[PDB]
Amino acid sequence: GTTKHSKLLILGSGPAGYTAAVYAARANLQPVLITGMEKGGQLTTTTEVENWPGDPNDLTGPLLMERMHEHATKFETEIIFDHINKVDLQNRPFRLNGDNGEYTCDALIIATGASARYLGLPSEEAFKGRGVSACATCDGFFYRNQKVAVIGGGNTAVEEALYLSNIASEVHLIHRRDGFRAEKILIKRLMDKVENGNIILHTNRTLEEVTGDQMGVTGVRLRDTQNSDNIESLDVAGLFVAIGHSPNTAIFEGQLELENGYIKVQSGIHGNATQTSIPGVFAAGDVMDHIYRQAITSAGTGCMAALDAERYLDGL
Amino acid sequence: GTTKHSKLLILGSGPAGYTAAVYAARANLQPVLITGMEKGGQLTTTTEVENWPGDPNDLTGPLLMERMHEHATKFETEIIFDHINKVDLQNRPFRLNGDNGEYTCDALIIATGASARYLGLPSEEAFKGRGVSACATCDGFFYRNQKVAVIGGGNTAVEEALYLSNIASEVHLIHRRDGFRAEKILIKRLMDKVENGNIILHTNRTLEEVTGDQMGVTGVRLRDTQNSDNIESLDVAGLFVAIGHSPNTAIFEGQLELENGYIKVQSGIHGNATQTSIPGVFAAGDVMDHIYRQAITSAGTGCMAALDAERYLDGL
Ligand SMILES: Cc1cc2nc3c(=O)[nH]c(=O)nc-3n(C[C@H](O)[C@H](O)[C@H](O)COP(=O)(O)OP(=O)(O)OC[C@H]3O[C@@H](n4cnc5c(N)ncnc54)[C@H](O)[C@@H]3O)c2cc1C
Ligand SMILES: Cc1cc2nc3c(=O)[nH]c(=O)nc-3n(C[C@H](O)[C@H](O)[C@H](O)COP(=O)(O)OP(=O)(O)OC[C@H]3O[C@@H](n4cnc5c(N)ncnc54)[C@H](O)[C@@H]3O)c2cc1C
Repeated sequence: GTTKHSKLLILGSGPAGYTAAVYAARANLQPVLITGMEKGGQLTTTTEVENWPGDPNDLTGPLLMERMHEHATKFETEIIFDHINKVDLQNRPFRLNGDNGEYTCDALIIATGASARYLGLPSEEAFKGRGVSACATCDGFFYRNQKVAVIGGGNTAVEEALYLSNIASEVHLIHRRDGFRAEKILIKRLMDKVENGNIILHTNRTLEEVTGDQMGVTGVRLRDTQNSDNIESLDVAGLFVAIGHSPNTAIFEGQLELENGYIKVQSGIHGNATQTSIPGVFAAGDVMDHIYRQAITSAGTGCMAALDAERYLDGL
Repeated sequence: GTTKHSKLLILGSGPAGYTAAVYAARANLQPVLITGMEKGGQLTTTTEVENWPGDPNDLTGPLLMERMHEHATKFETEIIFDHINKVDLQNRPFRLNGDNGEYTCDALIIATGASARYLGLPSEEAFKGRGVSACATCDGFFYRNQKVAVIGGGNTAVEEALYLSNIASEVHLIHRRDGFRAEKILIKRLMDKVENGNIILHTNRTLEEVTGDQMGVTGVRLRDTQNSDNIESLDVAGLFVAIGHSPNTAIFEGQLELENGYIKVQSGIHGNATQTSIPGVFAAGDVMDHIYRQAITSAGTGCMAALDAERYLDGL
């Protein structure tokens, strides 16, 4: 096997990885970026994007990522198609083992993301990008003054339902259990919106099917209750599956400090904000952010990571 | 006078103000944005921008800001051309006095920036955007393998000279004093680059003139020493005036916690990262960031501020 050394190595080809690559390349660091299996990241799984600032019309997730790829290669970023399966971050240089070889580096930017999970239903698969969504902040404004359904039982699902009730005419929260596995302040606000307004609760229901026409989702078929096969039918314009994200950090367990699988960074207002618990290793994007989860915040921390990496590499 | 109330008010029309406006508008908050005197912010004072991610070619600062304005107005952001001169943030709703009236709001996003200072020389005025720059991270890659001059004596100037020595063939640091008003770790690294390389020091010199041709800067004329009018002439491709920034926060003194004029935010990885010392008041952009100072990091915190504001306005 081969062993390639780089001063700076970037893991991930989503908005955080690519912005860190254009800032590192314009700092004359000659960055090497490893793409992972999902070349272009999570945005290649969506259709229209209208909250990337400065792109009012006609943008899709694939088109933004094609442009980001162009930007990085313009500044001669070395892009390798490989995926990392093992890491040693306790010796110098850091050693990373991929499928096509070994990589060592003096500084590392981890931008591996936190991918959305779906239900696995064929009717859900059918309507992705045309009515089924996994991000309410992203797509909730398309369903303004319309009926919407959210499915899930954790913190994310109550958060998405709560955000959506200020946009949609009504929100239908669907869950298998007879209660939510969410935060105290979230369930207080939820029950206030249930009693004095917008959110219709649907506990002890499971999602059987996503129905729709040629243009998209028009309904959702539910079933069960506490002992009976009741079956409900709901007229809805969009479904927001909110069952959780999977931070891509199993490879870092026992190496870096994690917080529910998310990489813990230093943060703060005094610099070196993207540094993880190991000096020389930095993180950017959704892998270190479980609150905002946007392409613009991922590009912002990607930039911070490249400048923190440059300052580290120069003894500051 | 008029007194207009808004649920959410945004101050500033730079990248942070406009991104907070598109995220607030797509959250159905109907944001009101007040532009300030400098409509479009600091980026309207520069020429080519090639580190806004996903825009590899043909972008200028004015064009990005024209597009951001379009994006905000597409989502019906109410834009007011006015400037705030007095503020009361200790009573509810917050009261802000402008030149064309009074404004009250339930949540406030401050995105007023930190403007760069120049020397005030007519020859410097002449070459702005074509050889004279105030941001080395921004424009340093255009002067790769070329000679460059930085003028200033504080932390910023030593930081800019240090960053530039990895790009430029040589860096000429110019200062009036016989020493730098900078950090301990910065001056150690500076003196290492002075002795073993790239940085040529020019203490007890002042800048008399910026010379150049039709395409841009080709030189710099210096004068003085400790008792003598020596006059040096330097062949250089770019001048980086690094004498400091002015956070636009005089209006907030005694109201919010400041740190060398920069608004202190909560930061962190657990949400509500842009909140200042007052609940309901948030900050984004260069006004709260003295480390990275980029349009992409300003747009990223603009987004965080709008989502923090939305969560605040909804009792979370
Ligand atoms: C349905 C949906 C719609 C969305 N719509 C929007 C929208 O309209 N606007 C918006 O702002 N945001 C949107 N988002 C959120 C946005 O997709 C994410 O915030 C953003 O993509 C995160 O960027 P990232 O670079 O952190 O990670 P990701 O884009 O997740 O990319 C992670 C990268 O890391 C690589 N990687 C993973 N593991 C390894 C490994 N072991 N070795 C090497 N590489 C590895 C992957 O292959 C991938 O390239 C949406 C998300 C979803 C799921
Ligand atoms: C010479 C130069 C070149 C640069 N080039 C680049 C580049 O290539 N790429 C890059 O990423 N970054 C670049 N930058 C940095 C970039 O300009 C800033 O990071 C960014 O503009 C900051 O955005 P902001 O929204 O925080 O504030 P600003 O853009 O500074 O805008 C502040 C806004 O607040 C308003 N305001 C101020 N006071 C008041 C008040 N009292 N009432 C109401 N409104 C008020 C102002 O009118 C203005 O609209 C450059 C900077 C300079 C100076």
